[PDB]
Amino acid sequence: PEMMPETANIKLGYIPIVEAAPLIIAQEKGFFAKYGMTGVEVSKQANWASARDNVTIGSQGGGIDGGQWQMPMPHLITEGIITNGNKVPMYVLAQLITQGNGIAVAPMHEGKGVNLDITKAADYIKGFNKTNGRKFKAAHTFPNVNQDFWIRYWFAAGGVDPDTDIDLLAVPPAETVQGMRNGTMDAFSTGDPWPYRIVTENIGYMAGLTAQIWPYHPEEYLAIRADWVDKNPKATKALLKGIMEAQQWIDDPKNRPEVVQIVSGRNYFNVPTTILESPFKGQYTMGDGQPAIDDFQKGPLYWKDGIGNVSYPYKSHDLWFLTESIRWGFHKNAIPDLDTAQKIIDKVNREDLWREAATEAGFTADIPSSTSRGVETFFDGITFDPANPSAYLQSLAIKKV
Ligand SMILES: [Ca+2]
Repeated sequence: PEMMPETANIKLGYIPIVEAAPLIIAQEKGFFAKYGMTGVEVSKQANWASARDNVTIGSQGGGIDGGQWQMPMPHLITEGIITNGNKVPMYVLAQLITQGNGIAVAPMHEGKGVNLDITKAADYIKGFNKTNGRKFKAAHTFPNVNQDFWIRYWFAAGGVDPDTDIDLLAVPPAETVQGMRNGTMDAFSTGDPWPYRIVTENIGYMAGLTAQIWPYHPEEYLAIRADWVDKNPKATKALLKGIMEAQQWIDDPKNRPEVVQIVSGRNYFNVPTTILESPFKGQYTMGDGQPAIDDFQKGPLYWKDGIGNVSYPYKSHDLWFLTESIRWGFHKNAIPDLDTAQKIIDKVNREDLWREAATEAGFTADIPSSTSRGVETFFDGITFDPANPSAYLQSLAIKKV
């Protein structure tokens, strides 16, 4: 009864991308059941807006109790910032993965220098309307979160202001890719399994992977409503242990063929396994005359990366997401300063539960010693010191503060 979950049921949402792997694998390989969570429903969300709506509603209303999220969605939902004032407190419990994301660009931009560092192509992009009849058009999957941040960082590092120099919009992924085929979309912030299809089907090329923009960067996370977690503490830790074991399992190369087979199944991603076999080996055809990537360390990682533990949710990473939100002037009234950002993080990030769950499960040797992963370094040399986010913001060339 000590480890017995208060309830064996929970509804967790996911989006059909590699970031969802730990949830799918924990369920399909019996890791959730091992700890008593035999009633986990891994529910596919139609899109990010729908996932947001479903967690706001909650399972009792026909929605979800938590799930996979781009950052800082849990924080924004907790503060009612993206729910029209409906504050639904949530807890960030674990990071699901790092990498497995990238930026794609249309073929018409090849030989223009639109690669990892777009500095030399800045003027080309900025004057696209006069030369090509329209503003450079790029898209993400939901505003103010991960993909938006990745493409914005990429543009801004090369001298392109994502708010004034281009048309950065939120567009469905299928509509976005179709746009690239039609010659109306110039680039988009995506992730696996999308890159493979884009390059193999000559829809475009890969300007760069997020693994190149910020090696081992924080990515998507598991977050559950605070009311559910507060009511079911034992069940919450059981879920964490199941996820941790699944992450460890996924990172063993020997299990990746099965991982790919399972997630690509009809009842999940529903896509040909061939489009994910390469990424899970760290293999990517970049195109545009650039060398292909062949490095396991540059593909998706779920348990351990080159810096620290992937799963442990470092508060310094929540801090970067809120600091970058401030950089772009997002939620000007709700998050007006870094102090407010830290207060939100202390209410949302529950790294303490991750530590507790890891300890009980026997993973003490993998627990990071600090809540900070230290100074972070981006591909353009900019560094983020969690101890001084103000200095990070001031070191950036393009920003709204
Ligand atoms: Ca992502």
